[PDB]
Amino acid sequence: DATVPSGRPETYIWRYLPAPPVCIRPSVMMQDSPASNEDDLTVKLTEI
Amino acid sequence: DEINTAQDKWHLLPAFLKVKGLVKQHLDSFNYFVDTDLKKIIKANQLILSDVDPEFYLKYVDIRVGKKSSSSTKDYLTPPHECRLRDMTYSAPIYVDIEYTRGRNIIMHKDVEIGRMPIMLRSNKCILYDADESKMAKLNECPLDPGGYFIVNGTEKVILVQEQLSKNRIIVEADEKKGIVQASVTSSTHERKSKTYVITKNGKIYLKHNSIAEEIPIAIVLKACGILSDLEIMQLVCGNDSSYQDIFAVNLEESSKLDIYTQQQALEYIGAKVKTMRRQKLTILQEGIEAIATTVIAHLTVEALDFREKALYIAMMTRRVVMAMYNPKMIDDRDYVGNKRLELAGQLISLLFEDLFKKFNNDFKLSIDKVLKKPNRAMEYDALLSINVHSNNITSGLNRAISTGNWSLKRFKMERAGVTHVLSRLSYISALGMMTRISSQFEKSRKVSGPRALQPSQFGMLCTADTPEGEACGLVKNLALMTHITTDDEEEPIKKLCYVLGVEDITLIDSASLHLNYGVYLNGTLIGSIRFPTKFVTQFRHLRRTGKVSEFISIYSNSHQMAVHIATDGGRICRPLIIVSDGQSRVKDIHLRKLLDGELDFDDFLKLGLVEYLDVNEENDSYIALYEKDIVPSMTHLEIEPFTILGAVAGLIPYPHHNQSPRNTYQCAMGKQAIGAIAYNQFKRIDTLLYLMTYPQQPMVKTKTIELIDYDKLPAGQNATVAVMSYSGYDIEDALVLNKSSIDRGFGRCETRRKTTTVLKRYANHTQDIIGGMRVDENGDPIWQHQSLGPDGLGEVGMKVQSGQIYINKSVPTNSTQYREAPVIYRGPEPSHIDQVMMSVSDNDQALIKVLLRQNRRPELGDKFSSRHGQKGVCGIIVKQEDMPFNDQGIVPDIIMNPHGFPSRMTVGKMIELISGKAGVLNGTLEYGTCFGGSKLEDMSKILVDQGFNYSGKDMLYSGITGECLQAYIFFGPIYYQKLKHMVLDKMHARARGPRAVLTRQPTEGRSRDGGLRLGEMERDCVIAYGASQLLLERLMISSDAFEVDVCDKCGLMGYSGWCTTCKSAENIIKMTIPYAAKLLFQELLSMNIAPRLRLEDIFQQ
Amino acid sequence: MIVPVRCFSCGKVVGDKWESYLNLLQEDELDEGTALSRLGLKRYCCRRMILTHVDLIEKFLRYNPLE
Ligand SMILES: [Zn+2]
Ligand SMILES: [Zn+2]
Repeated sequence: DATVPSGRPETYIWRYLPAPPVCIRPSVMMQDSPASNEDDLTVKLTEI
Repeated sequence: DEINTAQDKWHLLPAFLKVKGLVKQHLDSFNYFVDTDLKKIIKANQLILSDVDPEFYLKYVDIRVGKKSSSSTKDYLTPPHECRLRDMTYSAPIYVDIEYTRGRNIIMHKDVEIGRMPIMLRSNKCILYDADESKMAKLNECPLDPGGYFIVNGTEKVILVQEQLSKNRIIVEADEKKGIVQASVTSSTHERKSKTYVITKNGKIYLKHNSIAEEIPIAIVLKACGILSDLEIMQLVCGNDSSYQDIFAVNLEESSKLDIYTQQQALEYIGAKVKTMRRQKLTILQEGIEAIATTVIAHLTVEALDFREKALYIAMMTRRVVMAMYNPKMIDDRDYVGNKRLELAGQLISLLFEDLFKKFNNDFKLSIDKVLKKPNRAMEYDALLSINVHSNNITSGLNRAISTGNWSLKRFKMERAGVTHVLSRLSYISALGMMTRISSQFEKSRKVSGPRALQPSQFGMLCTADTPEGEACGLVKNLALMTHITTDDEEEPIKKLCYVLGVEDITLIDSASLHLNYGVYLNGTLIGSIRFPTKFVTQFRHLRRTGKVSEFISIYSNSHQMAVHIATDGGRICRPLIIVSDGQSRVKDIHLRKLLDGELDFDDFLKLGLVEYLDVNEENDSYIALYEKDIVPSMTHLEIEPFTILGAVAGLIPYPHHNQSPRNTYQCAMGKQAIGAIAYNQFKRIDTLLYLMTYPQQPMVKTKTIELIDYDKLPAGQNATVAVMSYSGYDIEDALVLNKSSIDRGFGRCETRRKTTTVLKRYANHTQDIIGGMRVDENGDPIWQHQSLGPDGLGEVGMKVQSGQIYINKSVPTNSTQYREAPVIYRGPEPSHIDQVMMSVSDNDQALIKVLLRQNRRPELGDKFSSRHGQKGVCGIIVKQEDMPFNDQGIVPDIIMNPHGFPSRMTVGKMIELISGKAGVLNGTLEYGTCFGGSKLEDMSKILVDQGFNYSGKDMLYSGITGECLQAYIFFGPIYYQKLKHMVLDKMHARARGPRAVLTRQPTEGRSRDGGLRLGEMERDCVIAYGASQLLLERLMISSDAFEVDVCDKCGLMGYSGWCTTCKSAENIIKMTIPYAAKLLFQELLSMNIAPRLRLEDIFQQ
Repeated sequence: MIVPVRCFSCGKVVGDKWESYLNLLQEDELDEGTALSRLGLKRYCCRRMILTHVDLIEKFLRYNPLE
């Protein structure tokens, strides 16, 4: 349904990545190394 | 009194256990490894060469563990208990002799240490070997410890015995609506493969290998293996039987349907389908590639121009297929005990060390190439500095594999886990039963109960009662009391013997007559045929009884499949039987008299041919008598003692043959959790958790097994005075009535000891943690947090620690000069007492503090007890002694157990135990409840009557609360009761509010972290079925995750601070409460390209 | 470990009979039943208190850390 914007099919191709909020992908504190440990999603978006 | 063969042949069991202990599979496997398998690995990987500098080589000459040639004594090993205390590894160094060439033509030996070998306890290399309990006391070791495990980084790890299907044997399996496949998982010394062998359609037989692209027609492969007459193919795989001819003839047509064949044509066909070899030796891609395809199709490597051996192997493969085609039930049970092998810790470690040494050699040669790639001044002197450096990887990987249980083997290429487990220290029987435990192969499709059922073929090999509960029911198995695991014997000394005994080699036999006489198979391989298979088998068994061949080699004949089978491989479970000849047993109690007097140990019964080991397969050819009185003139063997069909743990049960089997299995479970005595050095031990009974008693009714395993030396339980009666109504449903003032006098009194370990670790900035502290108040007294802390900052031995107090005052540097407090705080509902503070260092020069916290425990309401018969229960009520029923002498039961637990569970063994224990206490003698035996009930009744008690153990009691005679006679007597490790003090949990997982903003998951209880899908469904919408809301949002989100009414997107931050207006933002799980899921959906816009309406306005 | 002071069921003092029981068994050896009866342990609860005791404290004392 193209009544509303974003109903265009071209919005269904990955152009913008909505990087999630920090609370969605928490970074643990003092894990192994005194340094904070990040997580899989943050690592993947860094690589992207 | 003269020896009677019937009731005195059981002494063969203590004789056998004297030299072949319960923990002997591990011990023999490790001893064989460190004595010969190390030599074999060193000789296989003996010479690493370099492409550069041909006038240079490195030769591994000898390998030795823990001993040098400088002195006759061995090297000083850190004692295993010191390793346990210091959190290090009980290991001995590996030494090799190195022949490395010098630049000036110098030949020399050496004694080079290339790493550390984690030593099994009580092995040949262990310091506890043949220690006389005085050396054991000096080394702080219990003389009753099983041994057979490893101490890696202070942790006792046991490499569990592994079940697997036998390799290099044909297994035929059928199916419904799929067809018939039969496989041969063939494992060579360096490559493992499964020559799978399937039928596709039209009764057409195909060969399906991993390397081959598509399944090859069987006639093609049979012609490729030299068998190319195409009438002998059908003669070999069908013989003279008309049915098999018709079943097999279809795939003779497809042999010519493509084109008629020579050997080399089928060779080229099969070689066309080879997949790849990582693109090395590409110029072999011709008819020559089929040669490697066929030679690496199985374990029958062909090293000449004759293919008859592999050809006949494939032919019998096909013939088994064809018999299964003609009828099912010609397949073989995959759960048959004879079709499984037991691999042991020595074999595991041998293969792991092979991989580690291969890696070590590869990296050493890389270092050699890097050193010798320099053009000039390539001095040779001290070419072993690198080996001094590089020895750490062998030690590191060898320790890590045992510590973690994960075994990453690159050469063989599987990743298996759970090889090792932390040794159980709940009880002495817990440790002993953790040894002799077997884990079965995974990937089994646990949805079925196939490899879960008890098989009759495990009789006397695997305990029929010691199986776990819950999830590993029938998968984890245990060794029977009197068993042996065969070792590998070389088969070429005995193929020659088979030829001597009349076997004609398959190279002298024609195909037409092959199925006319019996074939002879050596480890699954048809080596020849023979006339008179019965006479051949008899001659072989005589030759083994006279010691001319290994007593572990098994010979048996198959009538349905015309085949005499000889097995020499290791991993086969076997047990000794008395040989019965001509209707008579061969022991005849002159040997028993000699055995008891001191001569003729168990091995001499094998040397004289009185006993012999039988594996599961020879038992098919045997006919065993259970007893002497049923020796009929057709029986081949006689049971040494039939109660050995139960394991070590199941031997704790008195009169198990009088119980329902689930009760015996449940007692096998409970005895491992019973609280008792751990070891003679249990107060020297500092374990993570240790429950100890204050006043353990040996059972009044014991068995032969418990005295064979020395359970009466470290018993876990007490002989409670028990009245079996309904009482007080607090004993319904397994619940027990415990006597107050029996608890007061120490009945069921135990304690728990818990260790906490902290390391003062040094840091790269040359800083480290410290344990300074113990700040005082102005009056001089320490603050309450430091009441029991001592000047050194470590809690004082003997002092009580309440919850919140510090017993390790550790300070951590803030730039790991300034120290932030990280003290170890006691978090316990009940106070503990510091009973031990150990200060030491580890092998890596780092401070190590271990504090032992002990805590006395009174049996309270809800604590669990059991009675050796699967009758467990919690304390329902604790009653005053004067409220208890009493007998004429004033005897008051310690425990009252409900009679309602008996009729449905049918633990008659428990009643017999009560009567036998009562007779034993009145007579002064400990009674026996041995399986299939024990003390007769009538003799116990005679003792009871002769002492003035009722023959059936029922006494007239008076009520303790009314004083009147109870109208029924009460079953009254002693029963051994075990207090189990499940105390309500460690189970009582209650959370109001507290820690939350930040990701989901929900309460945490564990009683340790003060977590909440999960209201799952099923509870939600129950609440829905009640129709309680508000309770649903309160439990699943209000009391779990209630987030006050901001929702824009225009676009259903969540905002913050009443701000749409997408419409940037804040006019349409409204406020509502949703689960934080819903908030998180919406935000995660927005992370993908899914926008779950919320549409909102007013609750009101009707 | 060490012999309990009192019988769990009766409360009768049995901790003063362990040594006399051991010496009855060793010196001028008696059967266990008659040794128990000679010490006054008449009731079967007090009998099992001594009959089933495992003297583990002697084994524990072999590892004395304050030699
Ligand atoms: Zn909006
Ligand atoms: Zn008493």
